[PDB]
Amino acid sequence: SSVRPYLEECTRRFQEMFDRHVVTRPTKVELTDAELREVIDDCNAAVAPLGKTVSDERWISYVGVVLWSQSPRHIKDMEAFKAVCVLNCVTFVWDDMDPALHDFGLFLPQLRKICEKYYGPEDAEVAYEAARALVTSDHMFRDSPIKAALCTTSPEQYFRFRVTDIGVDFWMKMSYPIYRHPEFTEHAKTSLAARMTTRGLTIVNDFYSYDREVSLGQITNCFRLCDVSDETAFKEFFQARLDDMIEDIECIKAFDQLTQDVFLDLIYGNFVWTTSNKRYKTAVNDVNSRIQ
Amino acid sequence: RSSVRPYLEECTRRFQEMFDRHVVTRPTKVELTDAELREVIDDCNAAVAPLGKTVSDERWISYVGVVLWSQSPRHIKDMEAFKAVCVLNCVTFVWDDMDPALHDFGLFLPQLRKICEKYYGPEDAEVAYEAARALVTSDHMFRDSPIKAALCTTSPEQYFRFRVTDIGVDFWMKMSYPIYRHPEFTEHAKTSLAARMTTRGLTIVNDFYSYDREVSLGQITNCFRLCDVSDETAFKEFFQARLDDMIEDIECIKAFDQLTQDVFLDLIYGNFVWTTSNKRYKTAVNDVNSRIQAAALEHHHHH
Ligand SMILES: [Cl-]
Ligand SMILES: [Cl-]
Ligand SMILES: [Mg+2]
Ligand SMILES: [Mg+2]
Ligand SMILES: [Mg+2]
Ligand SMILES: [Mg+2]
Ligand SMILES: [Mg+2]
Ligand SMILES: [Mg+2]
Repeated sequence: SSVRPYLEECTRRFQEMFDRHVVTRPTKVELTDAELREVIDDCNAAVAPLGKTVSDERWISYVGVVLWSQSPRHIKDMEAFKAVCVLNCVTFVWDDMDPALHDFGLFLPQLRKICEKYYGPEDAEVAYEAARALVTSDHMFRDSPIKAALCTTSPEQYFRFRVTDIGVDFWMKMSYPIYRHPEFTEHAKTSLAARMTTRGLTIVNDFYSYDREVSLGQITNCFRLCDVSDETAFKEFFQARLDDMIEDIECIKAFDQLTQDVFLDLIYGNFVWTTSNKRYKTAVNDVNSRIQ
Repeated sequence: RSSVRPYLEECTRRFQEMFDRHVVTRPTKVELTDAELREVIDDCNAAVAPLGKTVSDERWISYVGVVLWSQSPRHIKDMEAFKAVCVLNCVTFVWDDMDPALHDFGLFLPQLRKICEKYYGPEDAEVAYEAARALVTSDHMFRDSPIKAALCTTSPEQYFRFRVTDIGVDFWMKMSYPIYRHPEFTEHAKTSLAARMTTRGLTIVNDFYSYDREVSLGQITNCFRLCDVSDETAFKEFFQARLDDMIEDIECIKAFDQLTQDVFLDLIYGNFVWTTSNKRYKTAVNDVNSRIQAAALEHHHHH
């Protein structure tokens, strides 16, 4: 199945929601040519031991989420920003890989190397533990009955799994040094930051990555909880997901001004990147194909 | 001055009937030797001494009973880690019960690190310490926060999201995995999936039995404040929805590997057994659960 017949209307509805509840639009970070090459060279070095090449185009597709979904008004540490570019991208490769290619002995040291290059010692350990936890989770839940149970039971069980699985807990734990903002740092470290933003990131990603995922047998997508071929059921389900995003956004507005800017730029930036990037244009292309 | 007292007997029976149907295996209490209990209590007293308030042996024993009842003794391998959880649980319970004027991070964080370094190896000590630091910092920073109000009053979903950290269950998991030395459990503890799976089962039970105390102290972190407890129909509807939440989580817990699900279910059910037997939840204000207060004239010369 596919959600293509709903693409135009659902995009309009997401956009209407953002226009009313978030208003401020995300802004894209411009890296210099030098900066982008440093990021790509670090990405290539980290995945090369796994034996698969990743094209410059595929790296630029992956990196766009970081470019669009941070909070430029508040950025203090551009070395931390580059780290998030690299770490996001290389864990994206692992997400797209056949688990036969997962080699922890070769990859975990590369993740440590990245963290120690860009962060102070304490932040490096926090970022590295979160990266290690994410790639371990992605690996251990391929073909797991736990994943089946959490993804097929209810939206609540599913989003609970996604706090880690989508990578948002990792994101917050590698991004707080960008801002050096004490309250944001605490919400990152308790994972309240990831929990506040999981549904807004996941409902958007799930809608636009559905066609790819169902074609690959991937079950981690909330729209598989409804019959997408039943337009009535799909619309009621979609509305319930919009309601979840709105409630989260309204509660995010209770956080301090800087933290809420970061959280909302993340959710909205992810929507802008997702709806423009080649990764989500088609189910199988040269930036999203399974790495085998 | 609202209360769930009229519902106490029926709601206890309904929780018990749920456990008898869905969990079955009863929790079992760990017996510590006298020396082990004294080691724990001595470490608890040392850790809280810098904060300046005496804690009786009776109060420590009240706090420690949750660890004695809600771990998984079939699977315990590291009793040093188990003693650490006893101590860490207890001393963070004191912090939970304290007025925030008593909260001295400069004095207390080193004592948390000392406990962790005594009982865990170097990596585990860092994980337990960071989780302890995160919890006590969260408890303090949310005492008067608009964020806590928003999350606690909006919906059950926002509320249980706050409680993953606030009830202390993420801390519990991150300090408890060394007890079991079980790879899968360790991973679920470190992603917090373990905490997320068990939050509702712990929090719904705790909230029902701690409501009367919490309302009397103006504490808003309780899901039963989302309903009008004086309206029997509204209360029973809300209570039923919370039981459904517990049952859905328990059924998905049973998809985890056998040892991990044993530990998660012993935590949820053990907490219920301790909560429904312990003096801490028998009345709203007593000498094991009273607010630990800073005296306004602590500095006065007539002391
Ligand atoms: Cl999947
Ligand atoms: Cl409270
Ligand atoms: Mg994935
Ligand atoms: Mg994927
Ligand atoms: Mg997806
Ligand atoms: Mg309390
Ligand atoms: Mg508390
Ligand atoms: Mg309570």
